[PDB]
Amino acid sequence: ACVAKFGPLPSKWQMEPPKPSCVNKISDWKLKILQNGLYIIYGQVAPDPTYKGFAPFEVQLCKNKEAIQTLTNNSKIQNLGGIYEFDAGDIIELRFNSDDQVLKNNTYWGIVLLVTPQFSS
Amino acid sequence: ACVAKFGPLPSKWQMEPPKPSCVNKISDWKLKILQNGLYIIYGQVAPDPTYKGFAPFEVQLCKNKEAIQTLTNNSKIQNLGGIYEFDAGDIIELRFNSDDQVLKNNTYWGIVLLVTPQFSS
Amino acid sequence: ACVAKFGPLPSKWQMEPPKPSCVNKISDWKLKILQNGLYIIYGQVAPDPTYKGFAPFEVQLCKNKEAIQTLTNNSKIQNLGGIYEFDAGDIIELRFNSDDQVLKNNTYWGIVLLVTPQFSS
Repeated sequence: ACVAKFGPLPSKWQMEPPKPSCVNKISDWKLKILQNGLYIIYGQVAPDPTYKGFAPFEVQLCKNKEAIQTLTNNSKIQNLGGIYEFDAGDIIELRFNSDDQVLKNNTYWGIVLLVTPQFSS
Repeated sequence: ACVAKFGPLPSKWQMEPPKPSCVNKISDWKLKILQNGLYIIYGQVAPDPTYKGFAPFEVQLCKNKEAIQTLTNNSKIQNLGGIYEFDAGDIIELRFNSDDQVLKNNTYWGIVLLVTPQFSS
Repeated sequence: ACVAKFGPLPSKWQMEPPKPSCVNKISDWKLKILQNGLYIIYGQVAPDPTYKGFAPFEVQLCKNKEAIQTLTNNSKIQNLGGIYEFDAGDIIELRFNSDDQVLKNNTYWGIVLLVTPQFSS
């Protein structure tokens, strides 16, 4: 298999196998797809109920800097999930309207390679 | 593989294999996760269009007594699905605002173990 | 494995393997389930931002002519995904409120057979 998870802090990128064929970590919360195919994304976003800043609550799962999912409920932990066809070179990341509006010690996301069809490239 | 389905009535828990490593049935609509890992949940909730009771329509998929999904549309059969990381000991159940507001003979839910990453424990 | 994808145009049905055990193509955007089991559906719906017709924007994923998902946002590409238990003979299709309100050259859907439990038949 090929799976990866970022977080929750203090854990960073956890890849199985450690140098997987399907993805490459770029930086915290961000990876690059290496293998064309169908991927399942999962995750958990934990709002900080004591947030004291300016930003509306919003967490975005992004593909090449564009939000493919947006989570906007600040009252509960929200789970995310999806199935997507990705191309080699696609950049996938979880982005926060403010770092301070989530509990990073209870927030994570990951990815599982499901299949690699010829039609995905 | 490791898969389980409850219902629709009169079927109860259907586990494959019959004593699976990944989950244990507890009672109708309720199971316990035995193996840390990534699970896909699926299901179908069929409202009873002749319900005559007091409760608003709501069906909850719950993890340790907390709703991780809520279905509130009483006009159509609703499908549920999700991908989740669960821990051994987690209790997963489908809960109804009223037993009488769903057609249990057309309502079911189940679970499929997808992968068991080291990072899930 | 057993996977299929329709589109985006000019690609039509792409099945792997080419004559798969699990599904049979019927016509553009439409297939028939041959094997009882749990399937993951995925897809992408690209609205045409220059649509000049009469219909409200709506794209339906249908099972036996009934919409199991509806996509109604004309402002962005929308991804679809779901996990479903299907029966042999079920007809699955993507249906548009108007052919002219989507960009068929950037719209596709597909299916992956996940497992074939005895309880699915």
